[PDB]
Amino acid sequence: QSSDICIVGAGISGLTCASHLLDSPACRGLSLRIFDMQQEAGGRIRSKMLDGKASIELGAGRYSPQLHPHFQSAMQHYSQKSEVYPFTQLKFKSHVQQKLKRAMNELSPRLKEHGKESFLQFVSRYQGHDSAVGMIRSMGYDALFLPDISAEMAYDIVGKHPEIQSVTDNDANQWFAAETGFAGLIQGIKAKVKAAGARFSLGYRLLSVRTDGDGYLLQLAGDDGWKLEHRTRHLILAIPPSAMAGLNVDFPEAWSGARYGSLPLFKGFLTYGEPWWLDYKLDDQVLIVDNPLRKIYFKGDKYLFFYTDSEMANYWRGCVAEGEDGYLEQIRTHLASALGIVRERIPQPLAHVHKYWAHGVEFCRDHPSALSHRDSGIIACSDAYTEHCGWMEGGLLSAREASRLLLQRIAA
Amino acid sequence: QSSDICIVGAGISGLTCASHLLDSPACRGLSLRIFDMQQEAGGRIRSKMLDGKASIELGAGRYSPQLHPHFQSAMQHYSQKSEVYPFTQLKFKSHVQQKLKRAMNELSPRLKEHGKESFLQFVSRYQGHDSAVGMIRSMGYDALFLPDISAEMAYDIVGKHPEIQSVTDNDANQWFAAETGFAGLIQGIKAKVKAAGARFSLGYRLLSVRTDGDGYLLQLAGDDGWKLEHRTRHLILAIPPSAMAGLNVDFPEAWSGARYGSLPLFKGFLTYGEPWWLDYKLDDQVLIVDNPLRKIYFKGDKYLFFYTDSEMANYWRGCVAEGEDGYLEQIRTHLASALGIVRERIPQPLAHVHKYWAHGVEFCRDHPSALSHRDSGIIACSDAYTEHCGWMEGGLLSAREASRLLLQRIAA
Ligand SMILES: Cc1cc2c(cc1C)N(C[C@H](O)[C@H](O)[C@H](O)COP(=O)(O)OP(=O)(O)OC[C@H]1O[C@@H](n3cnc4c(N)ncnc43)[C@H](O)[C@@H]1O)c1[nH]c(=O)[nH]c(=O)c1N2
Ligand SMILES: Cc1cc2c(cc1C)N(C[C@H](O)[C@H](O)[C@H](O)COP(=O)(O)OP(=O)(O)OC[C@H]1O[C@@H](n3cnc4c(N)ncnc43)[C@H](O)[C@@H]1O)c1[nH]c(=O)[nH]c(=O)c1N2
Ligand SMILES: C=C(Cc1c[nH]c2ccccc12)C(=O)O
Ligand SMILES: C=C(Cc1c[nH]c2ccccc12)C(=O)O
Repeated sequence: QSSDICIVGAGISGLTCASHLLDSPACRGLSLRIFDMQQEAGGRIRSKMLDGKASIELGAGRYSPQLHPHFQSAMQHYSQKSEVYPFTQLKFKSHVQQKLKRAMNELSPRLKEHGKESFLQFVSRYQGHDSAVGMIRSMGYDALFLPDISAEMAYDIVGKHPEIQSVTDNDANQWFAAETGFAGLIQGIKAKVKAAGARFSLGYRLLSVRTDGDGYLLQLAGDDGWKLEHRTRHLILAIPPSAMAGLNVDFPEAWSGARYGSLPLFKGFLTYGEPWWLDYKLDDQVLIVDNPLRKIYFKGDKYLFFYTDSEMANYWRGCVAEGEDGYLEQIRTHLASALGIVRERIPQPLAHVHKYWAHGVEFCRDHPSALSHRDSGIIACSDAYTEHCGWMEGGLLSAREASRLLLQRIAA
Repeated sequence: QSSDICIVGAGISGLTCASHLLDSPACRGLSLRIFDMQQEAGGRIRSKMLDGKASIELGAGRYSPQLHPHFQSAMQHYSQKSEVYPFTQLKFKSHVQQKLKRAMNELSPRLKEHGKESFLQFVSRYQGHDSAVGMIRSMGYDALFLPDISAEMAYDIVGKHPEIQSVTDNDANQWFAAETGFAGLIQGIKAKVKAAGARFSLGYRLLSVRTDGDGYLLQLAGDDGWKLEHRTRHLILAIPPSAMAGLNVDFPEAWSGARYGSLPLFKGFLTYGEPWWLDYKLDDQVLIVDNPLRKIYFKGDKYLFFYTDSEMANYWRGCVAEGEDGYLEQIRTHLASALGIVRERIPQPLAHVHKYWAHGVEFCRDHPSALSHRDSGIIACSDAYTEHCGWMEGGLLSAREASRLLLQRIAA
């Protein structure tokens, strides 16, 4: 139970690490072991079949070739078919939405000086606090209110999310989703590294790690309690900052000078006996509302879903904890108040699924695509270390840098 | 986020507790909350569908109406069909098996003065250590060799297990299994307590508990990380001693004067394209072998499985951790040597499932059917607190007493 190279984390970053490493002739003859505390690879990529009828994305769901060329290239590399992602339009702009577009354009020259303060305080410079609250609310992302989200970061959030990208004049970017779910890409990469000799040990959580001569000694625990020790010569931790902080490896202090934050996310998918929303011409439309649903998506004639973050992600999760009955009834109420129709005219769902991610988004509050432990030479890999914080593209960028660093260590 | 009565643990014990409590008129109008860290109820009762062709028992799998009258009463009370459990035959005892039968009989009077020493040392009085090892090994239960397992406990283990009960002249006891799996009983009890107003919160693990005036404050965590606080006036911890030690309740010192132990268990089921074992007339037979499989069961022409405990349970779990391929080739190697045939005359399995229980059996090292905390009044319910420690009957006995103690607290 040992290896030459070990990767902890079978998300898109770790699987892509193993892919680069196994493509290099420098790794010929070296064993490679991949761990993940979950029984299936993918991480924050989780595709599911809603009532066995349609494919849905409980995790990452959309991408843009203009923003994410490495992801586009990976979809092609593994012959994954893409489809148009329709939730990019915002023609029915409200007064507050048009006001924010104008305010952000008018305030942009002030980013050099005040770009580091919270987005809320930055927008408050336009017409006051109250006006800023109403403007920011109309974007549907509650993270924009948080004091740890600076003005610069918020311009990045607005300009990069398909529903609100027109607010910073990024209409040109196209958006696509996986025809069969991004899980097909995960499996394509897993099958690729497995065929190249990589061995997978799924269902094992890394608890601690120590230096052991020229290598490392890992302590893992299976999901059923089975304790396990693994010795390796090279170690990549393809896990996000929230997980790094639990391994007692002095993260982030001994890995970088930046600080890192995270945000919870919540998605709920509902399907019905009939596409009742067609009576309102809402198919392929997204509604942003000052309502706990926040963002409401109607996928053609198949289903609907909502997507929330920060305070509202916790709202729906706490609501879920009180029981599924009250949860579905709350959705019914908020759908009526959001669409302006009598609650009794909103039918009950035929089937539904929801997912809560305590750390759905992890972001840097300020450089290298991958990190090196000051004290041991372990490598850290995550989208949080790149210019694409919170996106799969960032995971691909980090994996490339992490594998380059390791091959450098190998040739040392 | 509160209740009058809270039960942690949705095994047969906790569910039975709720049934008794809800049958009492003193609980009319009181709210009942049931937590469990698993997403499904049942605990160590886990039924599954092997290749979608036959129901198997990854946990508890059989019972005897002579040893377990309360469990048969529950099966009947919930209209659960039973079927004959065939693995009771020991008609052609081997020399060392016959010798252990005679030894345990002759040494029986020595139990009063020496019954508390280890079974191995106790049996060594007959013909020495080597002869004792040969005899004990032929029972198929590695627990019989443990120093913590006294002679009194061993006599109970041999006389209460179907495969070897005839070694202590308990051949009269009948054995039965569930026609659809014991999960049908769990579902029956769950549906009943649910209809009576009990509300379930599955997927939540209790982390700590502290007194709060006349009630208690429970800190729980969902399987997705969601932190939850719950307040109750009356609490039952229907969890085993191993799970009690992980809490902040001063277990066991503040609950009883006895200590507790546990043993790991492992089951593995395999299905094939053909019932190849019929060529050897092994259907409905069980083989006990000086071989890592230990106990090999052939269920008619449907499937086969093996059952191990103690070091052999850990042997198979470590073997599983090294890879599925190595795990299945090891079974094939051991089946060949156990039947006296060549490895290549044993086909590869068509499908298989296994389960490792880190604490499959939990027992007392030496009285009340349920325990109570000295100060807080929290009640503890588990089979390990009864004369049937390690059996579902013990859970029913503990539940009855635990419900009794809680009702005494309600009416105080
Ligand atoms: C709801 C929602 C919605 C979106 C997104 C996320 C979420 C939650 N994302 C972001 C995207 O999911 C994310 O950027 C990448 O999946 C990150 O992949 P990584 O492999 O870097 O981490 P990721 O978190 O995916 O994987 C880390 C892996 O490490 C494992 N692990 C962690 N700690 C461990 C330990 N101690 N021991 C063993 N294993 C451990 C985990 O089990 C996990 O599988 C996204 N991106 C995008 O491009 N477009 C989009 O539309 C979205 N939308
Ligand atoms: C392989 C194998 C084979 C057998 C058996 C066990 C095993 C593992 N048994 C024994 C039988 O399974 C056992 O005696 C009872 O099912 C135990 O029921 P309890 O509800 O008391 O505990 P059990 O362990 O079943 O339930 C406890 C529950 O509490 C939950 N829990 C624990 N800690 C928690 C926390 N901190 N927060 C939230 N939830 C928590 C657990 O998830 C679990 O669901 C058996 N018996 C028999 O009569 N005949 C047989 O043939 C067998 N064979
Ligand atoms: C890719 C994401 C995730 C995400 C990145 N930055 C955020 C800021 C706030 C809320 C979600 C995100 C998305 O499609 O929302
Ligand atoms: C009911 C059980 C569980 C059990 C009780 N005591 C034991 C000692 C050794 C191995 C298993 C058990 C069984 O069917 O083996």
